[PDB]
Amino acid sequence: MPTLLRVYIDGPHGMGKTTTTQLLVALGSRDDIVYVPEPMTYWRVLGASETIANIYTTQHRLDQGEISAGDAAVVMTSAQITMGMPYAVTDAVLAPHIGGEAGSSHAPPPALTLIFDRHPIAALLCYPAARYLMGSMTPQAVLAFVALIPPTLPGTNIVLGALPEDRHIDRLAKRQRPGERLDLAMLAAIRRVYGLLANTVRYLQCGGSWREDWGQLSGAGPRPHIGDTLFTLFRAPELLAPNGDLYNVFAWALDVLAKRLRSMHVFILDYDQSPAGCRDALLQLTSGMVQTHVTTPGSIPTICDLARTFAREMGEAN
Amino acid sequence: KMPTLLRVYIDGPHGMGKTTTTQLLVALDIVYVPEPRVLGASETIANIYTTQHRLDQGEISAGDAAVVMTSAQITMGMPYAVTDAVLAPHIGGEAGPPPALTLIFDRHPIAALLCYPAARYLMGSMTPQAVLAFVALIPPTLPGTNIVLGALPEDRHIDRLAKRQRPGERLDLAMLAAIRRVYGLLANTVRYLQCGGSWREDWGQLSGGPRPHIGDTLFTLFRAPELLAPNGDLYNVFAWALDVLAKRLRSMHVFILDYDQSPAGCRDALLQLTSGMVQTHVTTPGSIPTICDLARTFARE
Ligand SMILES: Cc1cn([C@H]2C[C@H](O)[C@@H](COP(=O)(O)OP(=O)(O)OP(=O)(O)OP(=O)(O)OP(=O)(O)OC[C@H]3O[C@@H](n4cnc5c(N)ncnc54)[C@H](O)[C@@H]3O)O2)c(=O)[nH]c1=O
Ligand SMILES: Cc1cn([C@H]2C[C@H](O)[C@@H](CO)O2)c(=O)[nH]c1=O
Repeated sequence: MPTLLRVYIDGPHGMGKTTTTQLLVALGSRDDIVYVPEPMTYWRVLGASETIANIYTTQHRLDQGEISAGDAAVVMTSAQITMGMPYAVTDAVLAPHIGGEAGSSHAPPPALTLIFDRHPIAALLCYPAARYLMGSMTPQAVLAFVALIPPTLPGTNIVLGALPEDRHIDRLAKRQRPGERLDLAMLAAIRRVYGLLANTVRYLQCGGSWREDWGQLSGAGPRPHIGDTLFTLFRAPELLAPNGDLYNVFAWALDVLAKRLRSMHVFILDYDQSPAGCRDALLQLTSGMVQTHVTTPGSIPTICDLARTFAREMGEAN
Repeated sequence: KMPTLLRVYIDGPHGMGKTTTTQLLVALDIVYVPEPRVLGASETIANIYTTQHRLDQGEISAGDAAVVMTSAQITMGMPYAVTDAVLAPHIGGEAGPPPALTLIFDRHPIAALLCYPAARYLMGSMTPQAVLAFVALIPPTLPGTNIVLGALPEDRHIDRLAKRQRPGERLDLAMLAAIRRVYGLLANTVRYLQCGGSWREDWGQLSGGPRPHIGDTLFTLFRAPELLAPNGDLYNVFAWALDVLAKRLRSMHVFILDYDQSPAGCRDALLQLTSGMVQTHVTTPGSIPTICDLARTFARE
């Protein structure tokens, strides 16, 4: 009955997302805005040892032809499960607290705002999809992940980043992070997937039916072409039955994708500015966003305790 | 009122007579959603059994086995996970007239997302962190989730596994004991939770009304040192995964099928078990039509 605003800031790495969310949270209150960070200590210590290094080394060895596609795929798939775990778990313990649409739009101020560094679909859809484009994951495994994306509840606000390629390359080339290797092909792949993601949500919200438009696959705003959405990635010989039809297991995975993305509220944040500019731009975007009621009166303190515990335990140390 | 649905998941360890029994019962408003290789996967089952063998011989490391088992389990789970995800919107609340439709499933998503991963953990070929990642991905347990688990003396179970060719499989008695133990602990866990058990309250009992001892549930598996801080406490991320486990399993209705009899008796036993199973309503008048459409299309492949 108190209201909740949830805001997931996501998109390609290297844009300044992590900075922007911290600056926003810093704008004060503490008792009514909390940050759920990238679970770096999960990735690097708790779930497995140095998963980030494992990911970039695995692609490097593939690129150098030191390991096969199949061997790259099993390492990448398994690493991506480690990557997604904290997100999946958080979403699962949060879900029963989330009630109906409240409004924000002409509604009062949230009793609590949670700013997430990334949504579950980052590790369950977007990075797996980019790794597919990089030759280190199979499309079957990507759809296996899709089938496991948790139900999208009301008030799922996703903020995705925009940045010119040239500035983004520059931002990545300056960035130094344990185990990451500078890979401009992966950059291109991940930028593309998140572009497709934005288009997919618009497509679905404009009443798009991927089954209606499937034959059109070949090679804010108006309705996008299915070829500009994520559906375009899954018209691949490995998934096609002896008749050009998608095997039913795969077509159902795409139905799930549509059911998971359609309910999302997407916003685009311009990262081509100062850290404080990015913060205030984000601030403006939030005022209009969809809030929800929570399901119990003790829901707010519990959610707050969850977020702070998560941050302390899995947020970057040292 | 919307028509009623009965969902029945035939699960438990492989090699007990699952498929035979189900095929027999169906051969008589009743539809079988059978086992999915599935859609052209490079025999995952072969790689699973080969990997464990290579591990047991010291040909590959624990870590190497772990990446294969984790990737493999994702592949094995997909058919069940996708089936569950598309059916879910059609499932309404608990009802209690005969069901307009009975769906018999070959397995529940927990087999690939919990039970087999946990058995591989016991076999040293999966990390407990990966097992808890699969747990975190178990779909919310819907109303009327009836799961049938098998009872079979181990020696007869061994005979049954040996009775028929299984391409890619190796008869592994340690794995057989592991999957049997896991399913045994699954049944005890459901009873523990239905009896009001709180793993957080009982956790201290692993270090030394009526319900199973926590030591006889799935919770005992997760006292794994990989999951613990230097002071012995479970990390919150893993503890939250266990809260999730509790919420996934408590709602399930478990029925035990004695497989230690003739195929006819097994069929009959299974039918006997349905009288106590929980039915639900569907959500739309068109639901039954589309579910039968979804089960038919699933059947072709
Ligand atoms: C889901 C999952 C599976 N697996 C592994 C386990 C398996 O090794 C393999 C396939 O797993 P499956 O569950 O899809 O199917 P299967 O293991 O092939 O076998 P099932 O368990 O589906 O059925 P059964 O093996 O019981 O099938 P059935 O052929 O009926 O029984 C075996 C033999 O017993 C006889 N039989 C059947 N009923 C009998 C009875 N009442 N009395 C005496 N004999 C009986 C039959 O004639 C047959 O010879 O993959 C994983 O590693 N990870 C996973 O997540
Ligand atoms: C969330 C996520 C991040 N990453 C990478 C890209 C960035 O280099 C780093 C994010 O901090 O980890 C993945 O490879 N997979 C994922 O699922």
